[PDB]
Amino acid sequence: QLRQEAEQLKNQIRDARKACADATLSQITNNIDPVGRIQMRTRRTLRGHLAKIYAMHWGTDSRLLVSASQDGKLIIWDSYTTNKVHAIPLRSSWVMTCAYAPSGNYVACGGLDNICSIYNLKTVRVSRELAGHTGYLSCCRFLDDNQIVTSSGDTTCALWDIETGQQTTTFTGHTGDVMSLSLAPDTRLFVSGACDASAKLWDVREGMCRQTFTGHESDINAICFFPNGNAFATGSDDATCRLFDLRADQELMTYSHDNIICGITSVSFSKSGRLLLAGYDDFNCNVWDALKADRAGVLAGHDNRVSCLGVTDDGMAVATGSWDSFLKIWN
Amino acid sequence: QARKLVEQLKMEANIDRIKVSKAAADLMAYCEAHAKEDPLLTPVPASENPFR
Amino acid sequence: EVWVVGMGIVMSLIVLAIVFGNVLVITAIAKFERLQTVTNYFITSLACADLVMGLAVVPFGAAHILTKTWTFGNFWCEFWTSIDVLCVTASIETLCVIAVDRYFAITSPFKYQSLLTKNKARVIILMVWIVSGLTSFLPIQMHWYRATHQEAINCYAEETCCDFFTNQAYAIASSIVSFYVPLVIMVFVYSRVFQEAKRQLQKIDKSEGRFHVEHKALKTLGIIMGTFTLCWLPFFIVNIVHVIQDNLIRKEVYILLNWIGYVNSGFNPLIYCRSPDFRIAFQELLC
Amino acid sequence: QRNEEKAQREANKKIEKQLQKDKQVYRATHRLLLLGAGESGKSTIVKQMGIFETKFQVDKVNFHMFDVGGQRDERRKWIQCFNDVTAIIFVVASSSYNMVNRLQEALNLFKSIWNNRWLRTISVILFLNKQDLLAEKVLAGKSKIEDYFPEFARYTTPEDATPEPGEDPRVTRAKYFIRDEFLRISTASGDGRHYCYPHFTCAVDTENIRRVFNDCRDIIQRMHLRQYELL
Ligand SMILES: CN[C@@H]1CCc2c(ccc(O)c2O)[C@H]1O
Repeated sequence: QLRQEAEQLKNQIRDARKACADATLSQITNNIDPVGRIQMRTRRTLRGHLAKIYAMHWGTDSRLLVSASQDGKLIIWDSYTTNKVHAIPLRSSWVMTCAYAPSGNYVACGGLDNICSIYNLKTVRVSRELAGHTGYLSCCRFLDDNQIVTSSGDTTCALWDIETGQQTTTFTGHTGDVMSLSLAPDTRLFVSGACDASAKLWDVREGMCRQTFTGHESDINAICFFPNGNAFATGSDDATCRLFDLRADQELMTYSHDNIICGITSVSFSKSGRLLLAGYDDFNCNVWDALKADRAGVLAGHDNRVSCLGVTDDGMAVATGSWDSFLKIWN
Repeated sequence: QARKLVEQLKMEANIDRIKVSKAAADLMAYCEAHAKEDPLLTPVPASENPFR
Repeated sequence: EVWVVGMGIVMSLIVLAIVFGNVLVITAIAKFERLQTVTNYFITSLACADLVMGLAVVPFGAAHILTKTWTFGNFWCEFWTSIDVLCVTASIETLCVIAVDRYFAITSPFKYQSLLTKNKARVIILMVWIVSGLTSFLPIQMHWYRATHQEAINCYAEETCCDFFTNQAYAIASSIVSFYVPLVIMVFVYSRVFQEAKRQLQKIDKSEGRFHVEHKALKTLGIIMGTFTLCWLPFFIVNIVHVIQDNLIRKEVYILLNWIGYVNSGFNPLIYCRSPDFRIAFQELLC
Repeated sequence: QRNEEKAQREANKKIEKQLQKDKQVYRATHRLLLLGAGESGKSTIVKQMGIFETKFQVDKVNFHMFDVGGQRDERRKWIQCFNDVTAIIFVVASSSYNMVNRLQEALNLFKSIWNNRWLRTISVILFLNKQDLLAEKVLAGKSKIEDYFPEFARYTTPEDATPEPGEDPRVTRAKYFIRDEFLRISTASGDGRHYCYPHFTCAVDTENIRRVFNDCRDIIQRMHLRQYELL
């Protein structure tokens, strides 16, 4: 019935992508000089978390960051003076995500409990308990002071309205368990990597998926747009990181090595997009040169697997939050 | 439920694409243009470094 | 002389081994945050005691033995003796504290987290060091350990000869505080630990007998207690005896057994720092 | 000026004091994961003693059990969140060997949990619930265990066992085979880091809390005895 039509459409899409794949990113960037070796040292170590950490998010100003740990505590640090500005308790100990609003006044927090919690920093109580998801909530990001997009265990990603506490729109049509998402710099598009090999692209205003990418061969644990907003890199469990492109749907470059076999938990880009910092299960991060797919450095010093990663808006510092209860800010 | 899947595939298949050469050129040009303002690409002076 | 040089080489090797092992374990504990644990504070207290031993008393004692005379002042003789007693007492008491910590962790697992904390571990180490100081410095610097017989008073008057002469009361009290009481505590706690290990092995054999699922426990307890006992018990028995009997023990035998006790400081990191975490830390630091 | 720095230092000190106060409680409590198949007796066990949290205290020890309903799926990506729990309580209905096999699905789930990379140290407490229904099924000739499980024909009762004061030999063989399948799965991939504690429980028992307490005590004792080169 419709299966033949679906197969024909998939074949047509593959043929079109192959037709648009005349060259390769490696060939064009071959003539460029290598980035060289980058050495990073732990400028600041943040301590005070009782157990493992799953998420962190930098503020609009690079001073403040919020980290989520399974302690039931949501601590907001001051990166410059390594001081704990706030330590928010949690109703549920199990937490898998956190977010720091661009306004700097709101913080999101969700975990195995389907509810997403929004906290008011300037007033520290739960402003709204966004409910309506079915599976475990995976990621949160703030479109604005009033709109937040969440991705949960079920196949659906939802866009919420904080003032009304209701799902303005729901992005469905996926197969696996959605794990991570990243917003565009213009806050008009976002993507979502999941346990399914696909990593779809969604339109916030229309609410319908636009493009899908299936380069990977395993579950996707992390995703992040290029600073240009025209590309993104996904971290899978196949020990590979791939750079996709929105204009040309086919995957451009792949980041992998024979020595590493562990999966990727968190990825992030540098301010210029040259370095693709990626967290691994080998208790250390790897700095990948985006244009050449050649490793540029190693971020070692974590006693357990790295589960969080972020680069400041100014691009000055990079912080990794591992299952080791200690944050580590590099430079 | 296959009707929704085939409709979505048809909707997303009819989009305009550019060659990988153009996208790679744009990415390389952006990386080269914004390379100076990257504090991680090249170490910043200790005076300009906040964490130090 | 050929014989004199050989003893010098052996004592230099002993000093090097003690210093190297102790600095290795101390820097492994200090540098790495994953190696900082409530038991590791006792481990590093023992390591510090052994390090100050191997830095202060082993080399000066070696020079005293080789030269057959004390070139330093009488105050320096008293200071060296006090540091020797302090190091021995601190090391043995810290070993006993480690044994007690293991006993509490195994026998009472639910309450083990409550009894010992990071703040509560500091007090125990401070208590051990204060006890060792009160045992060593007070009866020596205040001149309470001085014997009364003619040889002792003649040796003490001379500033060039530095030998140990002690009273009945101080020798007995120092031995009881340093070795015999910790020996009894170790024996009790390790017997309880062995009983618990054998009981758990019996339970495992009951649950998974047909499937393939106490040699190891016996080997570990032997390497932990036999090395500690064989190093120090022979010294302390003659330490009691030469005071009980004025002619039973010769000075050469006394010093030989004292140095056999000394080498336990070097042997300690081998016995106690053998977990895979310590192995990885040592491999990273040395290479 | 320095007023902001002083205020930030005071706030940090207050937060650190509160964190230590909460850390005392956190280290004084034990977290357990109740993970079993549906209708297998999880509700009965919860009643006896998105996410359901049940806290019970025995012998002045705080136990915090967590049962997750979630979405019925085999991926179980959330299972990595429970890599630091004291134990995993597995409740399985041993009387469902013939129903649709449910017992084979439970065995597959137990094998998946046992061999999980993150759960390479967490011991599993196994509850073989619905014992009375299994006895009733075994006594009746309607269903034969050997038909559903071919290995039952060659199976023989253990030479050393603990039969009940009033128990039939046939139901004894059935119960011991059901236990032995899980025990074999546990032993094949075991490395001494984590063990499996099987228990023949019933809906009418009242000491299951004592059994869980004893199993947790044994788990922590064995962990401590293995940290040092003992056991
Ligand atoms: C000079 N050598 C001293 C003399 C007596 C003595 C030692 C060690 C521990 C003690 O408790 C002692 O009483 C020996 O190391």
